[PDB]
Amino acid sequence: PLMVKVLDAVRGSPAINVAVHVFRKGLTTEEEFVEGIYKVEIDTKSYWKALGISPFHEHAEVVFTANDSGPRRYTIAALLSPYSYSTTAVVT
Amino acid sequence: PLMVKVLDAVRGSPAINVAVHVFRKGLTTEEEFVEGIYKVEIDTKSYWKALGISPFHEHAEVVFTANDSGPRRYTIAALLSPYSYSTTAVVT
Amino acid sequence: PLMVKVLDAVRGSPAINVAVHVFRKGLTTEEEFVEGIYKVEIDTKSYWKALGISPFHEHAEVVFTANDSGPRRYTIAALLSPYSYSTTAVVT
Amino acid sequence: PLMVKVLDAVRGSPAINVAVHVFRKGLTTEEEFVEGIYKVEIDTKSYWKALGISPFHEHAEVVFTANDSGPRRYTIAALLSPYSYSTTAVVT
Amino acid sequence: PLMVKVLDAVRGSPAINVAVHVFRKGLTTEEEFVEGIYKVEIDTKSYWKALGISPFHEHAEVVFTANDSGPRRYTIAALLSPYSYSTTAVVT
Amino acid sequence: PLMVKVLDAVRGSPAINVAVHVFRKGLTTEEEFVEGIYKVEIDTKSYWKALGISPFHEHAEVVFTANDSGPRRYTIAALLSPYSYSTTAVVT
Amino acid sequence: PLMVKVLDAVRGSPAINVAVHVFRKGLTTEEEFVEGIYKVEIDTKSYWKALGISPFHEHAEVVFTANDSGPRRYTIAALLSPYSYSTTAVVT
Repeated sequence: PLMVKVLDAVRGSPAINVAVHVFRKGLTTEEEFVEGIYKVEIDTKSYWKALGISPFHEHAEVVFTANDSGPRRYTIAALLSPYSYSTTAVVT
Repeated sequence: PLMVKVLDAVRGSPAINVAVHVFRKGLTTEEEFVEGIYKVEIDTKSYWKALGISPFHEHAEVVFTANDSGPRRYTIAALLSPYSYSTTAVVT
Repeated sequence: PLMVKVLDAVRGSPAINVAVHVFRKGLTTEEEFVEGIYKVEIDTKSYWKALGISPFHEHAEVVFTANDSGPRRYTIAALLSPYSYSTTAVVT
Repeated sequence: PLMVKVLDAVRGSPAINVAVHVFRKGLTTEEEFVEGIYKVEIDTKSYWKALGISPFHEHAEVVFTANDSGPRRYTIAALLSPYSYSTTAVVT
Repeated sequence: PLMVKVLDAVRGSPAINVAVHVFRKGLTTEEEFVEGIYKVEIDTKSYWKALGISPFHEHAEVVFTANDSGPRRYTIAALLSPYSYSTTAVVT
Repeated sequence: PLMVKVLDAVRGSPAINVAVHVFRKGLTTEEEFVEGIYKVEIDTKSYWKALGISPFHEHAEVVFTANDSGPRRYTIAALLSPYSYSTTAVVT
Repeated sequence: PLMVKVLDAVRGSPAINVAVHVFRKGLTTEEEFVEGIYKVEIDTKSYWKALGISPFHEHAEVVFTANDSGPRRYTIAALLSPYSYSTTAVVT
């Protein structure tokens, strides 16, 4: 008897992000997994990944140049931050 | 008997993002998984990925130049942040 | 008898991020795992990862240059910080 | 009889981040694990990781140059810091 | 009979980060573990990790130069520091 | 009968970070462990780690130069320091 | 009968970081352990660690130069120092 009870009763106006996971049981491999339930990615950069089997195997002169240089701006007042009866403001 | 009960009773006007996962049981491979349930990606950059088997296998001179340089701006007052009885404002 | 009870009763307007995991039981491999339940990544950079089997195996002169140099700005008043009856403001 | 009770009763408007894990039981391998429940990563940099089997195996002259030099700024008033009845402000 | 009771009753508006783990039982390997429950990483840098089996095995002259030199600034008034009935302010 | 009771009753608005772990029972290997429950890492640098089996095995002249020299500044008024009815301010 | 009772009753608004661990029972190996419950690491540097089996095994002239020399500044008014009814201020 696996019984899970979450926020059974609520009297009011809450701000919530419920996440309930009940479980009863190739160069890259992933199996039987839960990812990105609430994963906020901002300005995420992946250049060379999982290129493959025998990549640049022989006489492969490579010139990798990664330049992350820009007037970039990110302004998030509330990230994964539920708020009740409040005042949120990005004043810019 | 697997019983899961979430937010059974609510008295009011809540702001919520419910996520309930009940489970009872090639160069890149993924199996039996839950991804991107609430994954917010902003300015995500992937250049060279899973190129393939035997990519640039022989005498492959490569000149990779990744330049992320721009007047880019991102303004999100509330990201995955449910809010009740509140004031949200991006004043710009 | 596995009984789990979370925030059973609430009288008011709380700000919450509930995470409940009840469980009753290739170069890179991951199995039976929970990732990114609430993982906020900001300005995350991954250059060369999981290149592959026999990458640059023979006579492979490589010139890797990673330059992270930019007028980049990130302003998050509340990250994974639920707030009730409060005042949040990014004044810039 | 495994009974877990968290924040059973609440009288008011709290700010909380509940995390409850009840459990009753390749070059890189991970199994049966919970990661990133609340992992905030900011300006995280990974250059060369899990390159592969036999990478740069023979006569591989490599010139790795990682330069992290930029006018980068990160301003987070509240990180994983739930707050009730308070005043949070990033004044810049 | 394994009974765990946390913050059973609350009368007011607290600021809390509850973490409850009840448990009743390849070059790099990790198994049966809980990581990143609340791990805040800021300006974390990993250069060469888990390169692989037989990396730079023979005649591999390598020139690794890691330069972390930038006008970088990080300002977090409250990190993993829940606060109730208070005033938090990053004035800059 | 393993009974654990934490902060059973609270009358007011405390600021707390509860951590309760009840447990009843490859070059690098870790098993059955709990890490990063509240691990705040700031400016953490790892250069060469877990390179692999037979790394630089023969005639491998290596020039490792790690230079951590930058106008870097980190200002955190409250780190893992919950505060109630107080005034926190990073004035800079 | 293993009974553990912590902060059972609280009358007021305390600032606390509770940590309760009740337990009833490869070149590098760790097993059955709890690490980083509240480990704050600041400016932590690890250069060459767990290189691997047979690293630089034969004729490996190595030039390791680690230079930690920068105008780096770290200012944390309250680290793992919960405070109630007080005034914390980083004035700089």
